[PDB]
Amino acid sequence: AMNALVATNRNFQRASRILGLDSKLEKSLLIPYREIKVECTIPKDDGSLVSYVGFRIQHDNARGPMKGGIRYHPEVDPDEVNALAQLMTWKTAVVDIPYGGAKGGIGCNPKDLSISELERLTRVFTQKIHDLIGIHRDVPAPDMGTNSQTMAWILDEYSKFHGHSPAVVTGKPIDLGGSLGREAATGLGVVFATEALFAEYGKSISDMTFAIQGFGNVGTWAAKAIFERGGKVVAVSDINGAISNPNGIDIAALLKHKAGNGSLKDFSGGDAMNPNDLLVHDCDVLIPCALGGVLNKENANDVKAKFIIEAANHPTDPDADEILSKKGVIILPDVYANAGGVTVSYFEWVQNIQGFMWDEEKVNQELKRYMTKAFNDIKANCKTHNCDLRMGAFTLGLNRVARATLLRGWEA
Amino acid sequence: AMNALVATNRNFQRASRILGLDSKLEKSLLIPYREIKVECTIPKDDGSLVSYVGFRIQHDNARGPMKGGIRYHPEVDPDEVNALAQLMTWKTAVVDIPYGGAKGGIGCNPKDLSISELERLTRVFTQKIHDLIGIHRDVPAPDMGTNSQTMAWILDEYSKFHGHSPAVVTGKPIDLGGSLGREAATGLGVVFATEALFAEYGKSISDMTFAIQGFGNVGTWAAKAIFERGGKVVAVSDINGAISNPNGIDIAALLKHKAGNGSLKDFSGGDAMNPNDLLVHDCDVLIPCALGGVLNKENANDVKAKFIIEAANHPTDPDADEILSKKGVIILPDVYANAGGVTVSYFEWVQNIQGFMWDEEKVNQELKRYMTKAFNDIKANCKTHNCDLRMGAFTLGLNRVARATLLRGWEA
Amino acid sequence: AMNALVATNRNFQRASRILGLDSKLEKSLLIPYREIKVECTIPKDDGSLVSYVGFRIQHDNARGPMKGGIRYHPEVDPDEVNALAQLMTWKTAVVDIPYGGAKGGIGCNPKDLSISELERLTRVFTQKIHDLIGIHRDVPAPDMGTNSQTMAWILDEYSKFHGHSPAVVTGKPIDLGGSLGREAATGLGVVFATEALFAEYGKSISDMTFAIQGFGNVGTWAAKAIFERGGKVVAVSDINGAISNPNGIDIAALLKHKAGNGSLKDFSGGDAMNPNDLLVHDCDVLIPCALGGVLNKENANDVKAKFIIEAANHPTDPDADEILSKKGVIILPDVYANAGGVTVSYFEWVQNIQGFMWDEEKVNQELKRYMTKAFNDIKANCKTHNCDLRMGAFTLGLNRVARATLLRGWEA
Amino acid sequence: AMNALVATNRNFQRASRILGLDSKLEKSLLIPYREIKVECTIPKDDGSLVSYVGFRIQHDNARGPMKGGIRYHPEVDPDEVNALAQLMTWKTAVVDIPYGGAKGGIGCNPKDLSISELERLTRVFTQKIHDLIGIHRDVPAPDMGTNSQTMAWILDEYSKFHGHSPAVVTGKPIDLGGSLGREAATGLGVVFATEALFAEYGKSISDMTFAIQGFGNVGTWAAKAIFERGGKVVAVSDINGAISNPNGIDIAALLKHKAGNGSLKDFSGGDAMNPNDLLVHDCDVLIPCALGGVLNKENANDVKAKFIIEAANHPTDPDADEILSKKGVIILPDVYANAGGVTVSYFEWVQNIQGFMWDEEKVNQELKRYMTKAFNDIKANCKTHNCDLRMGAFTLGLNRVARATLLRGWEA
Ligand SMILES: NC(=O)c1ccc[n+]([C@@H]2O[C@H](COP(=O)([O-])OP(=O)(O)OC[C@H]3O[C@@H](n4cnc5c(N)ncnc54)[C@H](O)[C@@H]3O)[C@@H](O)[C@H]2O)c1
Ligand SMILES: NC(=O)c1ccc[n+]([C@@H]2O[C@H](COP(=O)([O-])OP(=O)(O)OC[C@H]3O[C@@H](n4cnc5c(N)ncnc54)[C@H](O)[C@@H]3O)[C@@H](O)[C@H]2O)c1
Ligand SMILES: NC(=O)c1ccc[n+]([C@@H]2O[C@H](COP(=O)([O-])OP(=O)(O)OC[C@H]3O[C@@H](n4cnc5c(N)ncnc54)[C@H](O)[C@@H]3O)[C@@H](O)[C@H]2O)c1
Ligand SMILES: NC(=O)c1ccc[n+]([C@@H]2O[C@H](COP(=O)([O-])OP(=O)(O)OC[C@H]3O[C@@H](n4cnc5c(N)ncnc54)[C@H](O)[C@@H]3O)[C@@H](O)[C@H]2O)c1
Ligand SMILES: N[C@](O)(CCC(=O)O)C(=O)O
Ligand SMILES: N[C@](O)(CCC(=O)O)C(=O)O
Ligand SMILES: N[C@](O)(CCC(=O)O)C(=O)O
Ligand SMILES: N[C@](O)(CCC(=O)O)C(=O)O
Ligand SMILES: [Ca+2]
Ligand SMILES: [Ca+2]
Ligand SMILES: [Ca+2]
Ligand SMILES: [Ca+2]
Ligand code: NA
Repeated sequence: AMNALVATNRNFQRASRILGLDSKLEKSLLIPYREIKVECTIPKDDGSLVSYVGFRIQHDNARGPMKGGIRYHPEVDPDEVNALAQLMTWKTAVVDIPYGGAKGGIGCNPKDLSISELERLTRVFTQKIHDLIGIHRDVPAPDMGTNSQTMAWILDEYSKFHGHSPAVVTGKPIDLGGSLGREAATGLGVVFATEALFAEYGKSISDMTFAIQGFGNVGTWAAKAIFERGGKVVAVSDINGAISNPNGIDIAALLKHKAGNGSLKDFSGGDAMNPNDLLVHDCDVLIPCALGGVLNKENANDVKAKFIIEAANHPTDPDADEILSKKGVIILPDVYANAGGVTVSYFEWVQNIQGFMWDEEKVNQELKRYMTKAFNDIKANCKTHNCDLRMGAFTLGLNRVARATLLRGWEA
Repeated sequence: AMNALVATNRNFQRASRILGLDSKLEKSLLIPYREIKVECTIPKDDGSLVSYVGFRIQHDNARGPMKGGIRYHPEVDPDEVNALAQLMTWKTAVVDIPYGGAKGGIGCNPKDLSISELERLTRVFTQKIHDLIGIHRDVPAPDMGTNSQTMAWILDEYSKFHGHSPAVVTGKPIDLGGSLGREAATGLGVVFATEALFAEYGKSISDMTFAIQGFGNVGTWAAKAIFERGGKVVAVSDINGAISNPNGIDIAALLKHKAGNGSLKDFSGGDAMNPNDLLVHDCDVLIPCALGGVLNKENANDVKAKFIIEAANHPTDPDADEILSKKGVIILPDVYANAGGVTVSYFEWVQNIQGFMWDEEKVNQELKRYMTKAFNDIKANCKTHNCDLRMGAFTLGLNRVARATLLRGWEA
Repeated sequence: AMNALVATNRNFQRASRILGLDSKLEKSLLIPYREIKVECTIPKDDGSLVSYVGFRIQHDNARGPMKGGIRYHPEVDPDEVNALAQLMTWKTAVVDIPYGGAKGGIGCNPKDLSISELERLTRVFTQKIHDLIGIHRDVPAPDMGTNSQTMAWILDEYSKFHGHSPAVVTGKPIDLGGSLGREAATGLGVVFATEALFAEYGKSISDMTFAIQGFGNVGTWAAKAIFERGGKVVAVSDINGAISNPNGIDIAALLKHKAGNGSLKDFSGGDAMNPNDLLVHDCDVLIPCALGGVLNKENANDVKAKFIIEAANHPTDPDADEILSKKGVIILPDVYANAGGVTVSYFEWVQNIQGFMWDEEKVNQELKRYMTKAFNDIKANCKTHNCDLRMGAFTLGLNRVARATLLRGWEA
Repeated sequence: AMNALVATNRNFQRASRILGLDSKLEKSLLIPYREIKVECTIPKDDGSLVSYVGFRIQHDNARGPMKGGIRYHPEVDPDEVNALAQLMTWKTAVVDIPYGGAKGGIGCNPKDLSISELERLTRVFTQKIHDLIGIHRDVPAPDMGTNSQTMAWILDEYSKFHGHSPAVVTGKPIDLGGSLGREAATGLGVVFATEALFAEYGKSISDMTFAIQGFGNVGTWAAKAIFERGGKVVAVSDINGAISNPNGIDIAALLKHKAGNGSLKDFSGGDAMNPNDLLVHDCDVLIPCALGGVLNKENANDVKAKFIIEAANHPTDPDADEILSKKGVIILPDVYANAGGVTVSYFEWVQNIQGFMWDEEKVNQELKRYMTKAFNDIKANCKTHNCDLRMGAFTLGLNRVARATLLRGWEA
């Protein structure tokens, strides 16, 4: 793959030149507000020590408290967390929620840690960054390798230092102040975004076949919402294998099978498939829901889809963007399509601060309102600048951050 | 009387066994988070010193900031405040408001103190606990022997240490950020709770006679709400005496007489009664609205009511529960029936942190909604466990607190 | 044994009557500033939970930050910690160090917990009281069942909440800011106190035989300091056994045996004896160095010593005091004789605050100066009030605290 | 040449291996406590923006508040700051002052910036890190490109956020709480260290010729102190040129020349010299006083000196260590030889806490005592481990840091 931060900076530079941003402002907007790397050392269950480095990149807070998840994944590194944090700054601005961008992570493999070890690691990480995050400062959330239980531990340990602070972290369990709809939000939002795009062509999800890479929090709920809107999901992969069915996979049955600890390749309602063949599978629509950088100069020519919906963060690098453009492929960008998560996190934060929770229908209605407005704004920018969808979104968010930055000023 | 904490712990033990709680979880849930006892010394108006001991027992905060009133009464002691604080943990969970449980108090008799002395004592108590309470930590309120003027002093003294903090205490005067409906909330909620129970029997308040022990914040508004629904209030007592009328007392006239500094025994619309005969008075419904432990093994066999509505905290001890069960008496438990006060306190707190107030119709509609949902949940819980109303409520709240506790976890 | 707080309060009342304190002042001085009880729950090494109640009693801060140790012992309870905290208030005032009194503890048996469990318990206790202690607020230290390693964990955990705070706790390891001389300070000060007393009779430590109950931090260093000054230590006990030698035990050899995990009853340089006979052993001087209340009305009549030096806190109850007085026994009281520990803790705190350390010769020279001045002040007070040594010291401390209290005043 | 952090980590691994440190302890000690990178953007005098990245690497605080300077230099980058911060941890431990290690910097070139721009940049950097530093947390100081005026601005800006905090930074101007002797301290300590080393051969500074690379705060005061001890300084260089005199340079005259804005090349008391030939000059003693890594695999074979005194931080990489060892060259390591600056910074910090300032002789005599004891400790370590001087110092410091770390423990 191309370096994640090289890739994201190329997109940033391209969006800057479209806006004609002042080069000094551009440099400021590139540099993160604050990068934090902390030692995270815990005792394992047997008493022996293990040490990790935890990252929290606080990229920009011009538009509000910083926002973005925490990734537990062995390939977490500073370039990846910096790219993801920068993308959070643009994404929060695309959907126009009052947040800036941050991201955190620990280079561990959760499969290799017991649940008590994962809890200790999460608490120690929180101890090491508690003074640098906060309800109006920087509010984490899940990402790959973390979930609502992880967020419970963050809330619990943070609150020892600062009092009960439900709004310090989102994606919480419902019974600890979480929001109805947040578990499903990213996948649902991907489908709202996809519906909005397809309507421009006079088409619907039910007209299309879909291939999905990754089957975790994003991939499961995306697949479910696609299936319920009549889409034909013809292939699904995850880290362990994959399953295909040209007639469409019964996603309801597939999810039930997964919840029983079944593996994709063993699902009886399709054919086991090599997961290394997922991205080049025949389909109308490809939805990467796992790692970034997976569409690159080596495989972009072999993509068969006419639409790519970026549910994962930065699945497509700029070399692939160019190849896929010349192939006639249309790419709905991450900073729009996957923003349902952070948008419903904003609603969770609002409910916590207000001391009163919303029903799930109100959460999703507001989510759809935000995704609809953002798409209309992206459309208008694409027309103004005669640019592609990625740049329509990137320039929309970049300009909103630039405006707030310029209003705040530069004197000491 | 039975020791209050022995009594309340016996009920906790019984509810824990119905739920099959793990014994180590049970032990943690019994132990208070933090017990605080502080010297409170003031100059009296003549300059001489008096020293009191103030309490704030913080029992459990798994479900949110702790909540519970402050009692000024001569029998305030550690066991009583611990029992009350534990009941707040279950009560907040029964009505499903995002609070844990706490309680405070001072062993004094307010009638013996001037209004300037009460103010000094209140401000000194606040000075001694300010660092332990807070909007998102522990939020007091009135109880026996305190009122909205007490809360105004707490607010005012607390705000010297932390800035304007209206949400630090509830039961405030309207002109200092209090909620419409809060003064009447506990007594009105008692009547909503009672109507909900009686509907299960195809009966209304207007079918019944009522005897009420105590005639302060809870007893007055309960009596008023009963009277306005056609209930016959045939006996009322307070510390100083009692009055009866088997035809029903004109509660509007009784309240006017009280407001004029009249004594119950002197009311011309009834007959003076020995207050010691109140609990055993001939009535359909007995509502204790004063001290706890007043129904016990020595008088329970003499109760004539078929319903007991626990407006007071813990008026019936476990020995009396058994005796009254064998008499066919139905007891609507404190942790449900009197939760209207803490419920509207939640609404007050919400109005304060949100910086915007509600009208009284909204307050009371939501109070009714919360009291109805809780009763319906208690009923279902009774069916699930084939248990009495007390255990239906106690297990409902205990289970919710256990669920939050287990999510939060145990590592340091 | 008499209740520890009943015993200590009887002494307080006796001293108050000697001074003629105003009854309202007296009542205020008795009541603790703040009593704290906190849940302390940890996972054991096998993951199962254990729950303890931790105590910090903050008795009085009129003269400065509160000071006193943390006891891990199965008989720790509120009465014991209240008595100990009150004694620290008088003791700090007897030696005229600028501290008030406090004490903490957990009712546990350290021998039944692994070293990792003891660390987690210590860290959780610190998390539960961190907001209540502080360099200028309340500074803990060791007591029975805790040591410098315990203090290292308190320092380390506290510093996560408040930054590096070496002066928040004393008795630290040298490599974490501890003071030279602090490990030996209580036993050495016992010897300085004893030498001051014996000079009044024209006697030396080398003239006397000694029996010592307890052989931990206080007993080992006391025995060593006596041995090195030619005193004959004829009996030593601990919780598992006892050893005697009428010619004097070779304490250097006894300590080496202890350091090799030997038991007292097995030491080859004496005869085994029943530890239940230690306090009635023939000797000139009896030094209790373990639990309180061990000299009581059931054994005081059989004591054979002419001098009792109270190294332990409150080893002699007031019934035993009277019996022993009538036997001609002279008792050098705890609040003077064992104050070397807290005095060198003061020096440790000063060194930490000043940022540089003293050598051991300077520590011990200053310790001797403090113990000499205190004894001279005690003698003077005994002459003024024609009272015994205990009351001379107790009234000296109580009067100093009363002075500071009256200067601070009582208005809000 | 070699990467600064690769180099320093090789030395750490070598010292770890000598000590036999467990791999899990070794890994923890390598990882910094906290790495911080912050945007520092200011308006230039003409109003146009410039943006820099500022660093504060907090490597280890086991032994106390972290300590280390701030470098303004165009080659400042994360690897350099990390290496320097790690060296501060070992250095502080070598001289046995109660500090851990940190370092900061900004990748600017001060010659580019006006004095008002340098002030704004320093103040903005302070605004960005004030929450990270503090009297008992992390105390900065000068380094390359900064001076006492830089420290005045840090103090002034920091104090807006936290009140007057003289001890938050050392190297301050004398008129704002600085210490006499601090300006000259690093160079004077270099000479104390050198005198101690040469005494092991029965030789003195006055027996040797010297070449000095760098002529700033370290190089000028090192040159002056060597000159005043009869040393023959035959060559001196800085960034702009160099000067040699085989008969010895009149350093007093050279320092007046420099104070007159003269360049080394113009000095009439010498012959101008290519500065690229400084390190290979014909001398007995080479003293690097500028950048790190200047002695490497490319030029170590060409060094003619028989002694290298490391005044600069990490002037010699491990490839050159091996080459020079083979040529019989003795290298006195940075973590010992240049520790006079941080030692007198410790004295400055103590004076600020004490509230009174020492005379210069007291400072320098105490500095000499610290440098003499450290050298004796190093020699003992070399003998114990049969290792070179660098490892004698590195293991002495590393062991002290390990010991404090192990005392503190690992549970959360
Ligand atoms: N969770 C959110 O709220 C959210 C929001 C927006 C975007 N995202 C992005 O969506 C992506 C997925 O996050 P998630 O929350 O679903 O993570 P998750 O940990 O819940 O699941 C990740 C899934 O990807 C699979 N996967 C991992 N490596 C793979 C590989 N090499 N090939 C195929 N499958 C692989 C895993 O097996 C699993 O099915 C990430 O890029 C994340 O940053 C997440
Ligand atoms: N106020 C609230 O919001 C609230 C909420 C829930 C439950 N409660 C409980 O309701 C009960 C009453 O509290 P309140 O707020 O009305 O107190 P209050 O001080 O306003 O009134 C107390 C009343 O009880 C009477 N009383 C006291 N001792 C009595 C005795 N021995 N016999 C008869 N009457 C006696 C007093 O004379 C007075 O009429 C208490 O158990 C309290 O904990 C109060
Ligand atoms: N450590 C201090 O600085 C300090 C200061 C002043 C006073 N004190 C008091 O000194 C006494 C001893 O404290 P320590 O620090 O030496 O404790 P420690 O835990 O170091 O040692 C306690 C000793 O007492 C023995 N002991 C326990 N129960 C016993 C029993 N039933 N019979 C005989 N011996 C028994 C133990 O076996 C052990 O030898 C306590 O009263 C303590 O409060 C301690
Ligand atoms: N200042 C202190 O207290 C202190 C303490 C210990 C060690 N050090 C180390 O000493 C070294 C010098 O620091 P300083 O305070 O003297 O810095 P400074 O900014 O005062 O002076 C640096 C000097 O080095 C010269 N120089 C720069 N680049 C050069 C090059 N390529 N070749 C030759 N000369 C060059 C400059 O011209 C100037 O003479 C650094 O490694 C620093 O980390 C400084
Ligand atoms: N996974 C996310 O970080 C979610 C962030 C949030 O909910 O705050 C994302 O990539 O958007
Ligand atoms: N009196 C109460 O404590 C009410 C508490 C509140 O309103 O917060 C009660 O007993 O419920
Ligand atoms: N063990 C002590 O509490 C010592 C207290 C201290 O050193 O601060 C005591 O009993 O004096
Ligand atoms: N220049 C230094 O950082 C000294 C810092 C200090 O004086 O604290 C160094 O490299 O030692
Ligand atoms: Ca920026
Ligand atoms: Ca508990
Ligand atoms: Ca008191
Ligand atoms: Ca480390
Ligand atoms: Na274990």
